[PDB]
Amino acid sequence: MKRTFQPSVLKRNRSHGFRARMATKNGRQVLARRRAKGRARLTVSK
Amino acid sequence: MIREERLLKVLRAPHVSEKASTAMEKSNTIVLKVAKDATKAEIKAAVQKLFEVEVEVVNTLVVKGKVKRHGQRIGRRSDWKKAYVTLKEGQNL
Amino acid sequence: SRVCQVTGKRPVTGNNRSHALNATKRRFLPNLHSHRFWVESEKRFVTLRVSAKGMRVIDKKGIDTVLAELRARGEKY
Amino acid sequence: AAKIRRDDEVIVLTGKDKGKRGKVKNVLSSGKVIVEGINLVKKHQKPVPALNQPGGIVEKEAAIQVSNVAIFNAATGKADRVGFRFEDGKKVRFFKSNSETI
Amino acid sequence: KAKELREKSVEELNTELLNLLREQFNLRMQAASGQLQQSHLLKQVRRDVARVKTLLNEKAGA
RNA sequence: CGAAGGUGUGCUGUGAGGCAUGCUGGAGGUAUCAGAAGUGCGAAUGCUGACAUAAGUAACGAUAAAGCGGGUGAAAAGCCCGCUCGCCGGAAGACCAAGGGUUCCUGUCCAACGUUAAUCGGGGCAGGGUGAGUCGACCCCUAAGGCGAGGCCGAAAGGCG
RNA sequence: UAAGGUGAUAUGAACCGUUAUAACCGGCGAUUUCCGAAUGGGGAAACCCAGUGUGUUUCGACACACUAUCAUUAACUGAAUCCAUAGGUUAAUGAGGCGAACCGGGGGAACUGAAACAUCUAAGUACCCCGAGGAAAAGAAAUCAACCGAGAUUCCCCCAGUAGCGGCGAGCGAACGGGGAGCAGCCCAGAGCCUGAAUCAGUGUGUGUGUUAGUGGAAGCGUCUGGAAAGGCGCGCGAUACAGGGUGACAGCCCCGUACACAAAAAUGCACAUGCUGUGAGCUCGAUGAGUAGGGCGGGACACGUGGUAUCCUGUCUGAAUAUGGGGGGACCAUCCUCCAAGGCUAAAUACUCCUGACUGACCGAUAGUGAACCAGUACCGUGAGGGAAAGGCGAAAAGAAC
Ligand SMILES: [Mg+2]
Ligand SMILES: [Mg+2]
Ligand SMILES: [Mg+2]
Ligand SMILES: [Mg+2]
Ligand SMILES: [Mg+2]
Ligand SMILES: [Mg+2]
Ligand SMILES: [Mg+2]
Ligand SMILES: [Mg+2]
Ligand SMILES: [Mg+2]
Ligand SMILES: [Mg+2]
Ligand SMILES: [Mg+2]
Ligand SMILES: [Mg+2]
Ligand SMILES: [Mg+2]
Ligand SMILES: [Mg+2]
Ligand SMILES: [Mg+2]
Ligand SMILES: [Mg+2]
Ligand SMILES: [Mg+2]
Ligand SMILES: [Mg+2]
Ligand SMILES: [Mg+2]
Ligand SMILES: [Mg+2]
Ligand SMILES: [Mg+2]
Ligand SMILES: [Mg+2]
Ligand SMILES: [Mg+2]
Ligand SMILES: [Mg+2]
Ligand SMILES: [Mg+2]
Ligand SMILES: [Mg+2]
Ligand SMILES: [Mg+2]
Ligand SMILES: [Mg+2]
Ligand SMILES: [Mg+2]
Ligand SMILES: [Mg+2]
Ligand SMILES: [Mg+2]
Ligand SMILES: [Mg+2]
Ligand SMILES: [Mg+2]
Ligand SMILES: [Mg+2]
Ligand SMILES: [Mg+2]
Ligand SMILES: [Mg+2]
Ligand SMILES: [Mg+2]
Ligand SMILES: [Mg+2]
Repeated sequence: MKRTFQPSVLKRNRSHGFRARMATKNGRQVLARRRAKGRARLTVSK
Repeated sequence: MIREERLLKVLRAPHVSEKASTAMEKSNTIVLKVAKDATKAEIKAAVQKLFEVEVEVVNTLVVKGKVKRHGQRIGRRSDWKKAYVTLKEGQNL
Repeated sequence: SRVCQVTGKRPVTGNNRSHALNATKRRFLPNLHSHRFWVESEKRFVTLRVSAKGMRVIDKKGIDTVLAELRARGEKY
Repeated sequence: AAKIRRDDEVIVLTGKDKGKRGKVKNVLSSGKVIVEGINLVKKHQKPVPALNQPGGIVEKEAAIQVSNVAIFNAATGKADRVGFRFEDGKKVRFFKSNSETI
Repeated sequence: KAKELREKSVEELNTELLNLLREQFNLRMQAASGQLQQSHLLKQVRRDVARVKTLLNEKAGA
C-alpha cells in the first residue's frame, strides 16, 4: 500500500536543509555535533 | 565581450566522435570542450580570434560526469561544457 | 524585561512552602511601574520602568543624578 | 650524510654474494642499493602484446639493503667504514681505517 | 630564471605573460589532440606564468 | 642440530597437572624462588563468528500460451531473424509532473547480480549521447505562510511584529 | 641540506639535477575560486539578482573595487514645536562566528534513598543559558580569638565522621586550633607644594637565552652451521656511547642512532638594559562610601530543616547614628576585648588539556586496545535528530610463476 516516505526535494530541503539548521540556535547545534562527530555529510545537499 | 587573458583560457580541447565529425562535414560546425563558466559570447570571440575564422552561432550544453562505484566507494568524473560552434559557410581551419 | 532601570531589581526565584513544607518553585517579581518624570534640565519628560523602591531612590538623589547613572552605565532613556 | 653513493665500489658483507665487489648503480630512498653484478634474480617476464613483446626469463640486479655493503678501500683491499669531516669549506667522506679522504 | 625576469619592466613582463598564455593555449590543443610527445612542457609553462605573475605582484606591492 | 602453538605416544601425579619424545611448525621460550592478576566456562531464551539439521524437501511471484524453421555460440525452451498462435487496447498504448540519476545508444565481456540456462540484461568494462530569444527554470508579481531594520515583550535562551 | 629527484594506490611516460635556483627541511612573503559568521539584496549552502565608482588601441556587458547589522565617536543635516530634542546621511574605530577541559554567573530535574511516602534525599547533581582567562574566582578584616594573642585570599594535611543538623529517620556534616604550599600589598572618595620623581602598559633598540631547520658523533675480523649469521667457537677492540630500532635467525664495533660536543639568514617566547607616547612619585593639611546599617512580611544561603538561632543575600513595605559614632563576639543584656560595612585593584601557591615536542608503563595486541591498526564516523539504516559495522600477516627479496 501507500508507505510513509513520499519524496519532495523542496520539502526535504526546507525541513532538514543546511539553511534550516542555520536558522535556529538548536539547528546550529545539530551542525556542531555533526562536525564534532566528523560526519562527511552535515545535511542532505545538492 | 573580451579581454585576451580570458579568451586564451576559454577553449580547452577539440572533442572527437562520430557526432562531431558529422557536425563538421554536414554543417561546418566544430565541437569543443570549453571552460565550464564560459559563455556563448566568450566562446564566439575566442574561436574568432585564436582560430581566426568567422562564427555564425554558438550552442552549448553541460555534460554530467559519470559516476563509478568501487566496492563500497564511489568516484565521480567532472561535469564539463560542450560547445557546438558553427562557422560561416566559407569554411576554414 | 521586568527590570528596574534604577536599581537593577529583577525577578528572583525561591519557594512556596506549604504548611506541610512542600517546596514548589516560584518567582518574586519587582514592583514595577512605567512612570513619567519631569526633568527640568531637559524641558522634557522621561519615562522610566522603575520599581517603587527605585522611585524612592529618585526622590532621594534627584532624577538628574539617577539619569546620569543611566548614561555612565551606557543605558539609554 | 649518505655514506654509500652511486658509482661507489662496494664489497658485499651479507648474503649469498658476500665477498663480491661491484659498482653502486643506484641508491633508493628505501635504504637499498642496486649494485652491478650483485643479487641477481631470473624473473619470468610476462608477454605484453603492446609491442608484440614475447615473454622471457630476464636476469636483473635486485635491490640489496645498503647496510649489507661496505665501501671498498681499494688501497688496503678491505671493507671499510665512512666518516665525515670538513676540508676546506666542504664536507668530505673519509675511510675510517686509514683516515684518508675519499 | 626569476632573475632574468625580475630585471624586466612591468610593460615587458605583461608582454611575456601574454606570450606564455598563448604558448600554453597551443600546448593544450596539441596535448588534447594527442600530438604532444613532450608532456613535461606544460608544467614549465604553467610555472613560468606563476613566476611572472608573482613578480608583477611584488613590483606593484612596493 | 628447531622456540611458541598444533597433533600423536610413553612415563608420572590422588587430582588440577607435569616431564620426555615422533610428526607438524619456523622464532621465540623461560627453570627456580618470589611478585601482581582482565586467571580457569557447558549452560545465563548469554555475546560474535563458523558449520550442521530439516533437505536436495518447499518454492522459482498473477492459469495472457505457446509451436516450428534458420542464426550466433563451447552450450540455445528463454538471445537474434522469419512465419504462425495468443493477450491488453479509457491500456498492459503514448505523453507530462513528482521522484530517481546515466538506468539512454553502441561495442565488448559473464564470475557475482537475474529465483533456471544465458551467447541476453536496467549486470561488469570502455566509449558515445542531452545543442533553445519564443519549451521549462531563473526573471517581474503576489497567496496561505515565513523571515523581519528600528520596535513591543520576555530570568538568559527567546516570543511577537 | 644535497646526489639524487617530479606525495600515495602505482606502474609507465615525458623530464629535472649531481658543487649548486634538482628535490627535500625550516623562517618570512606572494597567490588563496565558491559556500560558510558570510557581511550589497535574495536563497532550497557551494546558487539567483543588484546599486555606485573605475577600465575599454572594441570604451556594449563582461571585469575589478566598494555597499550587511549593532555599538562608541565626529561632521554634515533635521520634525511634531519657537529654540531644542527625536530622526536622517556619511566617515573612523571596534564587535559578530568557531572550539577541548578547567572557570565565574542566570535557571534547575527526576529516577533513586528513606526498605511505602509527602518533610528530608538524590543535588545545586544532569541539563539549558550567559560571559571570561591562561588560568578563573577570591583577596588585604566593620576577620578570628579570649583578656594571651593572631593578622588578606587560595590550595594541601589534621582537628573529625568529632560538635551539631535531622519524619533526631534515612541521611547531612562544620569550625576554633595545629602542621604545611605560597606570600605582597595598593588606589580613589582632594586641594596645595614640589612637580614628569616610584609604578604599569603599548612599543623601538641592545645583549642574554629558549623555540621553529640542522652539524659532527667511537670501535670486528676469522671459522662452523645455514638459503641467509647478528647464533656457536676463536682471538680483538670502543664505551661519559651496552637507550632503542633496522638489517635474509638473537649485532656495543654493518646501518640509523645513543653519550657528549655543536649550530640560525629569518620569525617568535621570556628575561635584565635602554629610547618613546601616556600613566603619575613623595610631601603637608584634609576627606572617610545612606534608601545604606537596622527593622516588619515572604523566601533563600550558612554543616545548622525556625529552632532558644546569632551571621549572610533580598522580592516587598520601611529606615539610623556619624569616632563623644558604628559592627561583631551564635537568642538577649551589661562589662570587656576586637574590628571599621555600605568604593575599587592585586602576583604566587590551585583547576584543566583540543594541541606541540620528548620520554615512560608487572597497559592492550585484531571478538583485545579507540567505534575506527585497514580510505571509519566510512558502508549501511533512518524524513530527521540520530544510529553505526565488518575488515591486519605470501616471501628475506616479487625472484608474484617465462614456456
Ligand atoms: Mg541550453
Ligand atoms: Mg606466551
Ligand atoms: Mg612450555
Ligand atoms: Mg607464582
Ligand atoms: Mg554450570
Ligand atoms: Mg518432508
Ligand atoms: Mg512433497
Ligand atoms: Mg513443487
Ligand atoms: Mg514468473
Ligand atoms: Mg554453463
Ligand atoms: Mg551503471
Ligand atoms: Mg540499454
Ligand atoms: Mg545464473
Ligand atoms: Mg548495462
Ligand atoms: Mg540556434
Ligand atoms: Mg517575526
Ligand atoms: Mg531586533
Ligand atoms: Mg552576499
Ligand atoms: Mg530581490
Ligand atoms: Mg544574507
Ligand atoms: Mg524647529
Ligand atoms: Mg565571541
Ligand atoms: Mg523509596
Ligand atoms: Mg580567549
Ligand atoms: Mg582575577
Ligand atoms: Mg590587644
Ligand atoms: Mg564532605
Ligand atoms: Mg593554619
Ligand atoms: Mg614559607
Ligand atoms: Mg656512528
Ligand atoms: Mg628465520
Ligand atoms: Mg567606612
Ligand atoms: Mg550587616
Ligand atoms: Mg525547646
Ligand atoms: Mg572595601
Ligand atoms: Mg602529547
Ligand atoms: Mg576492534
Ligand atoms: Mg589471530
